[PDB]
Amino acid sequence: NDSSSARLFERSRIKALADEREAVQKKTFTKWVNSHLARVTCRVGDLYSDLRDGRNLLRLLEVLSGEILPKPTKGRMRIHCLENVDKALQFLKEQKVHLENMGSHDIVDGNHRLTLGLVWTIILRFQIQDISV
Amino acid sequence: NDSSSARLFERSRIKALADEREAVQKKTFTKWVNSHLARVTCRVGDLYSDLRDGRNLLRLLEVLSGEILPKPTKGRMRIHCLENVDKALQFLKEQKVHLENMGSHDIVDGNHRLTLGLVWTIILRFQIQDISV
Amino acid sequence: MDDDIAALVVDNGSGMCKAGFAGDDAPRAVFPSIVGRPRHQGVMVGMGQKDSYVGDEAQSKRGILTLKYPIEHGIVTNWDDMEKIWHHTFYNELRVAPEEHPVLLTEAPLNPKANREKMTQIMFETFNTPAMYVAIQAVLSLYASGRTTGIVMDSGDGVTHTVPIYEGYALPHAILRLDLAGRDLTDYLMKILTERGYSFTTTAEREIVRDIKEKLCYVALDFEQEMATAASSSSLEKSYELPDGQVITIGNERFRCPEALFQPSFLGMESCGIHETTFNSIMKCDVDIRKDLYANTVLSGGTTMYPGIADRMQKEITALAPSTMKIKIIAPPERKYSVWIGGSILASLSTFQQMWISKQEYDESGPSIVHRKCF
Amino acid sequence: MDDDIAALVVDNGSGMCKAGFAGDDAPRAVFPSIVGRPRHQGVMVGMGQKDSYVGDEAQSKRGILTLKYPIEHGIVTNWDDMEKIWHHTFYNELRVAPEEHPVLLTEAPLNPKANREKMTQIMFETFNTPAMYVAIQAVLSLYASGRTTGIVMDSGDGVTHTVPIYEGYALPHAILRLDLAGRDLTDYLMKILTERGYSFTTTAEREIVRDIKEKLCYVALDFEQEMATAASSSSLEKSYELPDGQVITIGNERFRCPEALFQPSFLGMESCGIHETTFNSIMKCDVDIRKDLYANTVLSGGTTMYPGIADRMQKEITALAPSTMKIKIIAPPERKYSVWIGGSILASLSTFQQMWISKQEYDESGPSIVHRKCF
Repeated sequence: NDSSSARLFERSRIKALADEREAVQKKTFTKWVNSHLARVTCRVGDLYSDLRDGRNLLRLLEVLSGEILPKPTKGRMRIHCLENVDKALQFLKEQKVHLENMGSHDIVDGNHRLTLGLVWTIILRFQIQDISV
Repeated sequence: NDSSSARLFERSRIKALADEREAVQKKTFTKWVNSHLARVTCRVGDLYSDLRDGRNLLRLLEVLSGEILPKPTKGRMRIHCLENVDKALQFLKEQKVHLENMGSHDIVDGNHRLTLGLVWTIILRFQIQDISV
Repeated sequence: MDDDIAALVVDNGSGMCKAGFAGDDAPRAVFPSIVGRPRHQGVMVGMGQKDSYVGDEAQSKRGILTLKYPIEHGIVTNWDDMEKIWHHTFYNELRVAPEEHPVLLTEAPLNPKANREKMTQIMFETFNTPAMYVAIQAVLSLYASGRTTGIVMDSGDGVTHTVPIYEGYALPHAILRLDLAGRDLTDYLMKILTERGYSFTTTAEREIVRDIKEKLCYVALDFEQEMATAASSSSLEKSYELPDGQVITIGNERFRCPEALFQPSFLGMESCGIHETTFNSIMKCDVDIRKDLYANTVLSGGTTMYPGIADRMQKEITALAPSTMKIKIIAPPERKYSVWIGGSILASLSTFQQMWISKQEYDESGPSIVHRKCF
Repeated sequence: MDDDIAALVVDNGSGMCKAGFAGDDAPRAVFPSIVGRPRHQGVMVGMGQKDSYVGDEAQSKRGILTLKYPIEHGIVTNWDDMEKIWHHTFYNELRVAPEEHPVLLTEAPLNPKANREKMTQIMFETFNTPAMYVAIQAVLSLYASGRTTGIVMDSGDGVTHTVPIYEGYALPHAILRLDLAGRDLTDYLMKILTERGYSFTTTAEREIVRDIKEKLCYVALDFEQEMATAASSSSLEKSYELPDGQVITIGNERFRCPEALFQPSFLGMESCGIHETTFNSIMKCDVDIRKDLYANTVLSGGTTMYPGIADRMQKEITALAPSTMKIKIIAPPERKYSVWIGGSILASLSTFQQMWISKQEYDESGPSIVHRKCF
């Protein structure tokens, strides 16, 4: 009746297959975003920290769409960061990237599966929908 | 729990922002008043001393309104100066510049934030209200 | 297949969604089939709007949020929320367009007809699915069990089944679904935990006492003797801790909660325990092949994850069936997940790869050909 | 913004007004919310008429003047005197016309409805305010604390609060205001200082013993042991000096005065100390998120400026809450001013810049839309 410890092994391999996905996928995004944020001369060695503020995700959306997005207050504080990603989410819900756990705090916290879960949905609506210029 | 010494720093910057206000504002008044007291050939290098007697503030109000105001007794003494500013305050309460800490002794003492607090309210009721001619 | 065309297997069982590509041994996406919706208001400028939290993030904000299964015991209640856990599945775990993939779905048998054709439709039409297949749960758990003979008992989060089989041939009249699963036992655990004074009137803590249950609450092999030694609490009592930091102690309330699986009078229905239900299935079966149903009782599902089940089973169908012969029960690991895993290997079989409801197969022909392919 | 349109943030807390433009880190205007009115007559020809001294000049002539808060614990008592400290704020510190600016006001929560709509009206109508926003105190102190999770305890001069929050979502039923602040403790200090023979029957010296309090009177970490060693006066006794030049000595009267924050029976009410009030707020909260209220108790306000508060807090909610987990308290600098500073950065956020009560929004629609925007 040993499905429990087998669940401790399986779920470790659930997210092992998801990390083997999300890391190569993060580098798909990484060379994809450094093909774009290099227009504004920003280089990404880490999605989860560079685009963490939201304003840097705003820089990406200003590159991809070739447009301008508002840059509200930023600093140390949480509200500083959440507002910035709430403008990114303003343009991303404008681009119909839903709030299916693709969040403000998810970018601020750098949530490994939803920061990439947001911006890979940005890839799945850049080469599908008009996040491009 | 260090809001106290941080208050010794903050309040120094409270009135630092207020002095960066009130000095440029004093020169706003200074070139404004030397654009007017030059009609009676009085030059202002210091609001807080030139218009300190009240009679010199009375000279300004005689210029701005283009009118005549009584010049009561002046000298060394405090009452000499307070009476003069009490005629200025007579014409300024006539012009609805209140006595919200915009005082006789405030002009006589040359209170840095209320001498300018009076005469900037004179600017805020010259270009708003009819302290002009 | 397999990151190519790559049939998406998505086990939409109650309580939990489990999704991955074809051929995957592990559903990379596992997260609760829930939608978090805020209850109390918040005046904060710059705050996640987040009207609709979905799935596993609603586990994070359980206090504010109204936790809600979009599905109920295989029957899909809320279709757009069902599409929220779907679109989150396909764009935040599977992270891919179903617009290319077949979507090997999983569904409960003896389903009213809208929950097949609309479960397929919102795939075909809101998503695009060039192909797909909604699928019976217990058979796919037999695909990970990999056998063709016996009777499968899939108690997921919502529904316990008893689905017989004999060398590929199923006996439909002998298939019996039943509402005895983890969603039910936590309500029984709710009413039986408050006799100690612990009330949890919020779904947030319904899942937490379900977590108590999925850890502590095993099945009494013999019941009223475990209640007899529930007089002297020696080991039956144990300390649990809350996310608040408070401590529970539960004694007998452990084993009697999943006894409602075996004595549903603790819930208060007509329903017999799961052992009489598989036994009742074999009443409806054929005397030649009824022997092979005894020795091959298969277990499956998330509620079947508990200790003390299968030995009580071998005891009790021994009491029920002819004990002259053998009643082995086959309880493999990953029995919650075997439903999905056997689907993830079903799509690998190329004969199944002609058994898809393709796109134009849905569009021009019908939504009723879903029923012609999925039965 | 910022000397342009430039939302005026004016923290009209009891005891002290704190005002500056949007974006300012320092409220250039800080001065006591008082109005000085002369008591004794004076026959002197040429003397400041000055019927209504206002604000910080009344600190200069405290002997003659009747010092009077126009506001009482967030509830505005005298509206024209409220307009005196306003018009002095706007023409002698901010030195500008509100006729152009939004006025980001600050107000206590759980406010009777006139103190929102009339606080807004005398702005809209006596002044002109093209826009404005009265605002809850503790949230804006969380804006300078810059967080979204925990519980904020804003004890200004008049009201202590306990305002919970969790990722932008507040819990309104768990919000608790209370009258335990600097205005109260100086009355307790008055009744407890006269046992040494020092009576101060004038508001002039109520603020001076409040000044004693805001310097000397800390919070006993443990109380009755500091009273036990109040037997042998070694350091607890200290010399203070008056503006007259007289000397005080206070020993135990130091720590027990803000113990009324923690044991309001020294005042003599039902009220528990502030630690039981935040603990009582977390009684009303949700077991998932109650953990994040423990480790994120935030401090704010002018009465919270005293030593020994926050360590007594971590001691006592440890005594109250599950000590299995952690109870950190976050007491940033400028906690009297964080209420204002976080407002001075709130107006900077352009999403907030659509959350203003504009002029015609007040005029044609209602004074009750103030309540629709400010809650």
